[PDB]
Amino acid sequence: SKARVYTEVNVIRPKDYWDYESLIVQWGEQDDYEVVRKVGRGKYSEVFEGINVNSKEKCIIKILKPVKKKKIRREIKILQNLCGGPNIVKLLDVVRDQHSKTPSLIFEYVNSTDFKVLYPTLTDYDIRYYIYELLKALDFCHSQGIMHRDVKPHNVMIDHELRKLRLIDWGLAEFYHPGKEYNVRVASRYFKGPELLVDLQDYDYSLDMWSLGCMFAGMIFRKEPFFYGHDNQDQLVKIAKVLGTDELNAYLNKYQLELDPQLEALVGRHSRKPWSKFINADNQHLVSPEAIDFLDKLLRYDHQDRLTAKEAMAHAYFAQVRAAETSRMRSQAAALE
Ligand SMILES: O=P(O)(O)O[C@H]1[C@H](OP(=O)(O)O)[C@@H](OP(=O)(O)O)[C@H](OP(=O)(O)O)[C@@H](OP(=O)(O)O)[C@H]1OP(=O)(O)O
Ligand SMILES: [Cl-]
Ligand SMILES: [Cl-]
Ligand code: NA
Ligand code: NA
Ligand code: NA
Ligand code: NA
Repeated sequence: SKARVYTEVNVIRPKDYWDYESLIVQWGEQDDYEVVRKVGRGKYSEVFEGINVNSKEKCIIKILKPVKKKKIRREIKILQNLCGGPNIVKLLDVVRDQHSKTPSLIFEYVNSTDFKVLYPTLTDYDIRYYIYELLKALDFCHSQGIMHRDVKPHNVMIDHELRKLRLIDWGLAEFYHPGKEYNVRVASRYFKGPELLVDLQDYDYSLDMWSLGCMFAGMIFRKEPFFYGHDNQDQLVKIAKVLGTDELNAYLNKYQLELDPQLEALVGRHSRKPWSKFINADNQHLVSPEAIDFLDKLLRYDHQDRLTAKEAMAHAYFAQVRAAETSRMRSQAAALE
């Protein structure tokens, strides 16, 4: 298997671009940034709100807990390659405790609510807008040869007042090289794609589109998580109880995969359920025909058959969002002129 798009990015660009393990980190002055208060509760790192000592502009400080030195360089290299991209969190500096070399990542300040806490309050239209803005980030990083591999509500930070969205936490992100077999121990359980659950290791950018589909389903159907598995095996069961096992078997047969008998026993056999099954009077206002067609084209076993980020942005579901952005920019230009 090879990606349908952006296949050759890392063949066109030089070794220095994707060879993170050889990264030369020009660290900054740790003294330039002062921590203010803790925030994050994670096992990979600790997050603090901070300030630049001089400019006094706020910032986010992410101290990377003990991890393979290679995981530190991977996250920094990816953040550097994506720096400046649409809706990518902006890495401003990297410093380290100059006696233990414990790295800290300095990001732009993110005055945001978490997607998980925000979307229950959002209108149909604002869900389209923020999904669209998230697609902009994913198309950009895919176009730069990078898979995020941990798309989920916690990693989407939104300042709803300013309508700004940022895709954060690039600690699991990886460079896409065609033909390469990757570790499947990525993404969070509820957002893991079937490829991870059946051990299809030569996956690609389309993994992120499955995860986006899971988020989207949970939002428009007001069911969080949409696929609520109790472990990685049950996660595939929960998917198969919606998408059906015929399409699963066709997918396994196409990529010459076999499930362990223990897992096949749990999956059993299940009919495909129509997306309308999840519509109720309480989520009806979020589930248009266009939403279902869009969702149906994301949540497919076959990663090759899912929409790319670019194709997703072009779906009719975002027709009004696209018209708003076209109009906004044309007006901004005239105001400047
Ligand atoms: O089988 P192990 O002895 O545990 O080695 C593995 C394995 O490396 P090999 O391919 O050399 O067997 C993983 O490689 P991939 O599955 O990614 O090809 C690698 O994956 P990551 O480095 O991406 O995590 C993983 O690393 P981790 O230590 O995080 O499990 C690493 O383990 P070691 O570095 O300890 O050998
Ligand atoms: Cl999933
Ligand atoms: Cl894709
Ligand atoms: Na900021
Ligand atoms: Na925030
Ligand atoms: Na797949
Ligand atoms: Na309703």
